[PDB]
Amino acid sequence: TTFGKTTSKFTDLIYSSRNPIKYSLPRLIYEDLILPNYNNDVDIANKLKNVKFNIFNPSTNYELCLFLSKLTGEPSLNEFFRVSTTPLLKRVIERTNGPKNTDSLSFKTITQELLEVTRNAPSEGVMASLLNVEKHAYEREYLNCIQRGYHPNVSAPPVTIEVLGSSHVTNSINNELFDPLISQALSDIPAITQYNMHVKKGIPVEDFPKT
Amino acid sequence: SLSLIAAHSHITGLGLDENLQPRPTSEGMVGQLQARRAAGVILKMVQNGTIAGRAVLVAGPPSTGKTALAMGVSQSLGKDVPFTAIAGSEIFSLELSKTEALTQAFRKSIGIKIKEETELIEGEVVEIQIDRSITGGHKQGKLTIKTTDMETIYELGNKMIDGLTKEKVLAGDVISIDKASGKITKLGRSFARSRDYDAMGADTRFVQCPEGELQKRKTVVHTVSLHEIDVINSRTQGFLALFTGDTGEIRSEVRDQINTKVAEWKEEGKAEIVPGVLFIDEVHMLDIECFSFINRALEDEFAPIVMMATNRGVSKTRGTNYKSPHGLPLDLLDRSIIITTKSYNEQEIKTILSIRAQEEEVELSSDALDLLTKTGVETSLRYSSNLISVAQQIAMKRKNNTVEVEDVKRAYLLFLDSARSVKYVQENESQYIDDQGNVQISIAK
Amino acid sequence: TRTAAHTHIKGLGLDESGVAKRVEGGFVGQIEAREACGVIVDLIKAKKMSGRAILLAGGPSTGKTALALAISQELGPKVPFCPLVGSELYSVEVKKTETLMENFRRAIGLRIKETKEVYEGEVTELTPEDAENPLGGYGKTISHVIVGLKSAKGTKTLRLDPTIYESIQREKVSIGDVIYIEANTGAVKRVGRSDAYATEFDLETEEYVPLPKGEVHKKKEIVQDVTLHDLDVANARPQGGQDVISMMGQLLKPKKTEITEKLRQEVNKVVAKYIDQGVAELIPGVLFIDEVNMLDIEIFTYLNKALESNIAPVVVLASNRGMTTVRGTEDVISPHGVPPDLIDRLLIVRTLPYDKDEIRTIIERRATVERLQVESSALDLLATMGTETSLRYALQLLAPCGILAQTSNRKEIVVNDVNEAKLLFLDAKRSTKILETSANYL
Amino acid sequence: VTRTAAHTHIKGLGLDESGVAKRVEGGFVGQIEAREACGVIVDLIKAKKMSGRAILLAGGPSTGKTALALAISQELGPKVPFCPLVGSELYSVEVKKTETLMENFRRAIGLRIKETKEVYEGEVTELTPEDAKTISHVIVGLKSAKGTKTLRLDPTIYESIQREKVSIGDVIYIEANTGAVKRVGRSDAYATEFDLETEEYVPLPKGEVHKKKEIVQDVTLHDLDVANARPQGGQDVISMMGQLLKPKKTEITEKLRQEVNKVVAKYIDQGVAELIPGVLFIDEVNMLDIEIFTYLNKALESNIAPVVVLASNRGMTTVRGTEDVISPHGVPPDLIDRLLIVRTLPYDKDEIRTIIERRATVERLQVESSALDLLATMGTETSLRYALQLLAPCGILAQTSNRKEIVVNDVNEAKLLFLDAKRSTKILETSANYL
Ligand SMILES: Nc1ncnc2c1ncn2[C@@H]1O[C@H](COP(=O)(O)OP(=O)(O)O)[C@@H](O)[C@H]1O
Ligand SMILES: Nc1ncnc2c1ncn2[C@@H]1O[C@H](COP(=O)(O)OP(=O)(O)O)[C@@H](O)[C@H]1O
Ligand SMILES: Nc1ncnc2c1ncn2[C@@H]1O[C@H](COP(=O)(O)OP(=O)(O)O)[C@@H](O)[C@H]1O
Repeated sequence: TTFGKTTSKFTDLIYSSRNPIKYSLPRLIYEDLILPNYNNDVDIANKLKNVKFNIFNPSTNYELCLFLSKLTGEPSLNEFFRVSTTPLLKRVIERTNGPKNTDSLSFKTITQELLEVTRNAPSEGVMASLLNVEKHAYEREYLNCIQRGYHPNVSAPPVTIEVLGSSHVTNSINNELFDPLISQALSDIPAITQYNMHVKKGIPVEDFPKT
Repeated sequence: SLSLIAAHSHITGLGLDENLQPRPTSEGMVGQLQARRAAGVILKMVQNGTIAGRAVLVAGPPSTGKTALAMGVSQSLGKDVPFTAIAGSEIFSLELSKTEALTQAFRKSIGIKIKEETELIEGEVVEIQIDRSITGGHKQGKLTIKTTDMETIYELGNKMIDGLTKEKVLAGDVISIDKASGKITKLGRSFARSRDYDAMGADTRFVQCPEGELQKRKTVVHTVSLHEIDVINSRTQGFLALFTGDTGEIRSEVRDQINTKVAEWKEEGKAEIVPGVLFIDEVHMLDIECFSFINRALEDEFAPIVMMATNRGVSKTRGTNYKSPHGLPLDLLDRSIIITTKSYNEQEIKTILSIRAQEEEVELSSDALDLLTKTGVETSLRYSSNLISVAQQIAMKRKNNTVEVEDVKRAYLLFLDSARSVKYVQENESQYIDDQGNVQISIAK
Repeated sequence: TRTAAHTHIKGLGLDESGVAKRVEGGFVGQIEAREACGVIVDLIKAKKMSGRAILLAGGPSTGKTALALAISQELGPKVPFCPLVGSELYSVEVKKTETLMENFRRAIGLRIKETKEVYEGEVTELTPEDAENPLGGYGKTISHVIVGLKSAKGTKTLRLDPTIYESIQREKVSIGDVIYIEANTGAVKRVGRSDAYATEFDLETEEYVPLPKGEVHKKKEIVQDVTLHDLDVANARPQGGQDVISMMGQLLKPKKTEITEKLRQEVNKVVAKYIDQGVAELIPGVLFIDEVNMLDIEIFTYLNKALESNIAPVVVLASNRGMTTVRGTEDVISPHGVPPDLIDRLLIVRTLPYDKDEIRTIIERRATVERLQVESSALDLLATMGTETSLRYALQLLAPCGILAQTSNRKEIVVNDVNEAKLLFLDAKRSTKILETSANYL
Repeated sequence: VTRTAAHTHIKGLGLDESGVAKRVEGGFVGQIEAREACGVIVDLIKAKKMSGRAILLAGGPSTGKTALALAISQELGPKVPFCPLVGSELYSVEVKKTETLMENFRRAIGLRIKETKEVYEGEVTELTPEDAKTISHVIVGLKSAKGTKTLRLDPTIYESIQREKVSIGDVIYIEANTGAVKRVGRSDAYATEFDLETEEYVPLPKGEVHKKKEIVQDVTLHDLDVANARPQGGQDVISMMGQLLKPKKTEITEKLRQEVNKVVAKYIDQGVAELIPGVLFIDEVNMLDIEIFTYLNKALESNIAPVVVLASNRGMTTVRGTEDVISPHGVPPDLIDRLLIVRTLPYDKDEIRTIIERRATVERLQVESSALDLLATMGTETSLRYALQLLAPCGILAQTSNRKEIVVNDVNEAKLLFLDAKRSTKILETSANYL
């Protein structure tokens, strides 16, 4: 790392770790290939490929959406357009187990039926014990009192790409590296902040960011 | 409007009578009387639907009409009956086994029929009034939805509001609601509000306001293949695997469950079984393991009727070291009935050439058609069929409408057969690269 | 009804403590093979031996697959049966050793019995009762939750733990929905809305299920049947968790993976522990591999290893080859295409070809199963043609004969119909003879 | 300044209005019949009615097949799609080869869409949103050097404005049709609010705020095929850093192709789209396996198949993937029945001399007469390509000795320094230890 170090009523410790390797990029490649301007067609082609000629669009392909909703059991016909145009990690994060209608083609497998029973089941039940091999193997071989044998030799942050003379590049890189949704997902909220948000501000629990 | 003229686009159905008797020239097909009668028998076996897992083989010399017979059977099968047409080279995959690829091809050719009743309320939203209780557990709603002719008011529920605040409608959007099932879609925005917001946005689209009755009744019949149910029931979100091909070796237990419960839906009376045809063109390049799996995969009740086409004589079977008739093992040939196709004569070649010129919108003279028929007797039929299309452009360049003998002769001079190319290669062998990589580049000895 | 090359065969046809009679269960002949297969059936029902192999060998069109399905029908629909082709073991996702092991474990079933005490019905009231002395700094200090249930010929009011109230809020349960309360765990779940509240609103989604039958309190004995492979694949994948890896992999392609011997050992010992308690029962079954000459010598070596297991089922192999090189080798001439190491660990059942009368009887039963009426002379011509070319070719030309008979508006198949069907559809010998005398690359 | 690479003196087939070829026109010398046949095929492509037409042009090496295919592409124009390919490119480690052939088939069928571009740019003077916790709309004021224009905006573009951190005094970019918002930077009028700042200061736009422009978009069917078959998901507008999983190619199902076909047909019937079929050219067709050759037969029978052009320089050669199939040009007999064969002839001495003079004048080199005759004699004795590749070292050797023309001594020096295949093989045969 190259970070902000000291050469020697509070102090600030701010995250400043970078990579010593720098990838330098000219402004012209950014401004004429990734950013839209008046002389290029990034946004027009994006709209044409992603909205107009999308085959899950109910404004042009209603029959396919109705066929898929009979297949899957989705209560909304705009679900497939939403799924096909969002990234995978965002789809993992905001996934909610909403109800689906019974008159559909989707089923419950016997593996899923075995899984759903033993979610909250206690010990000494036959199904629960037949479905809990790994936890019994964890608690039999004393794995919460074992020591770590390997640690890595070098730890290194991602390679820093710089573009001289562009605030847009810095904002885009800070948004990608420190995305608030995924950063909140991989952490948790403090309890007193949850109390202040739920009671003192009237935010319901279903409106909390997923953590 | 996304269809051009193909190799056999004139064939639309099998030209048979009500006694399964072929006409000499009807419905696009010329000749081949016994093969057409046998294909009509196979057509009636598929249309009866009480038979399962039967393999037929269409065997003949090249350019005889085997894939023409398959196209005629496909056109006379009618819609909502599955027809899967694969080649033999399509089943060798990098991320799928041959057995699983053959199973997917087998289960793409047999489907079930589901009929459902829809009551749609499609219109433009005027105003939504939301009333909330003190506890807030449940909410009531007012929806004022408007077509061109009629506007009314409905009472919404709590889950109606929970489904409406997702994909948020904003008083002027075209939506539709199913009364029996509760399905919701947002079609877009009306054209009457297209000059309010001055810049569209990424997620918006402008549709026309619907007219007529607000409540409309319409029935819809869906035909779903068994492979689609397999793909849907193998993952959390499996329709992307239907449209991307990343199914990845579906397990056998979900297939057994799907077979059992398709049978119980047939017993209840909600779905009906619709059998179909799987066509494997050029079956001689399949492995011996594929042949064994085909041998044991036809003995299931949910098995289609399989048609195979081969132009090979006694040739080697791939994966082995011996030679067999049609490139197929004798165990597969014992489970088969063979339709034999035979070579044409001059009159049938002339009739096929006239049909292909009529389909391609080309006007030929009598002498030009006679010369093309003579070429099609000497050479093959496809050379004359291609000569029609190039001689049409040769005639158009001369500012003439109908083609003549001169245009056919110019097309014969400019474009060669296989035989003339063989002769011209064989008499100038030193200018070509041989099996040993030898060539004489220079022109001076 | 759909018929496909079988389903005229129901069982073997043996009587009690005796020999097979001539025609019973759809079988015509093969008396010694039926007797040996019946002895194998009693050996499977004895539930004692493990890892026994039986290879039944004979020529093509003799009845090996028929005897395998007859074994499956005679065992019943609770004993597991895994039909398989030797070509199916070659997979591009995992190694063929693990495919054979998965098919091995799929043939052993478990019989588990359990008692469920459950409360269900329409909710009449749902109130959290406040305590006598509330604690400061909080709102809604609950002491118990009073929930009233209503079903057909019953109504009962319950006294619950306060910790059921968070599951009440989690499943979004109001007054009027029908719920499902199991005894030890609590853990309510909303079945749906009652049918008596179906038409309160013009537009709604909550589905409407009927009010349940019977009393609100019932103890039912459920018997759930799974195989050992289902237990393996349920234990291998991680359970319901909140980490990004599990829900990330649920939305991806379910790739097969090499399940270790460790997991199978722990599954085997917990299964034995609950079998010794009397709760469970093990039902071994049949794994049937067809055309075993397609197997490589490495899979044969793994079969040699895997037949030594304690939990192994019976395994039935079928082959039609004579003296053939084993696949994967260049010089091993072996009987039936099976290496001698496996041949020493099995018993061989011989199946003999048929005669004219047996071919005629098989054509007759395949005709009456297909719901066809055949005359006497047409049946004799079909039997003569079956003797001349193939029995399967005679069975393949029954439904074209029926279609050509229905074309002329008759319900009987006669000699000119079978002659026209013979002219329309060729057999292997006539097509080979056409191929041999033609020079147009036919 | 300018680059020359083995072509680009070829500008077209050089035909008249009757389809006849002149001797020297369009960079081609000789080869009248192949150029006339190629013009006929070009007209058949222009007619826009036929699917699955296959033409194989065959002949020895250095005879002009690739130049003829290139001239067909120049005669068709930049609107018509042209997908050049070599036969070795169909083998991939991600998908099967038949899938790759299907993508290359659908890359040769194009569409033309007429679109418009509508852009508001300028300095933000007012950004005031009004509610009814949900905003109804926002009114934005924009300023340029030619005036100010106020706009009403939907909440989605207001959320996009809030994402890009736009305040009062920033020069922004709004496109009307898509709703894209880009922040150019703060304006120079607020450049002296602090002495040192982290913001970049851009000047005002000198034009109007509102700009209108009609554009043409060219896509292919494969672009829509891969836009609708993304397995990982839809990607964001800006992504310097990659996705979490690496997306690989997948076997695109025929159902997705059917849905894309019906959407394109419904857009064609409304006058929004125009269909332009094109050419798939496969050089070195002898590299193809028999499985690809077998799949080509059923691929050419589709209703949306393009015009396929193939080239081969083999004779009676065995086919790859077989052992005992000897067939002309390395092409199996099942596909040569579906083909029309155009022959390509070897050259004479004066044709070689005219080709050398044309390659000299496109490369901006002056040659004497005697050097031209020695280069022609060398071309007839060794190879046509040898003289064309020796033209430029002769120019370098003439530039070294301060001359503007290539003299016989430069040609002799370049022949001494560089060898051909024949002399190198002669050194190879009379040698002791690996040359
Ligand atoms: N009986 C027929 N009637 C009409 N066209 C035919 C007939 N037989 C062959 N053809 C035509 O001949 C051409 C090539 O024949 P094809 O069926 O491809 O040969 P093969 O059976 O070897 O595949 C096709 O365009 C097809 O339309
Ligand atoms: N003993 C028998 N009795 C009745 N039908 C038989 C008998 N043997 C064979 N068959 C029938 O012959 C047909 C083909 O025999 P099959 O069992 O496939 O031969 P293989 O032993 O080669 O698998 C089957 O449809 C089966 O119903
Ligand atoms: N008739 C011609 N007139 C002018 N230049 C030609 C002609 N034929 C070939 N050339 C030139 O000769 C070179 C080799 O020709 P090329 O097309 O590569 O041969 P091939 O047919 O083996 O591909 C190319 O650079 C091309 O520009």
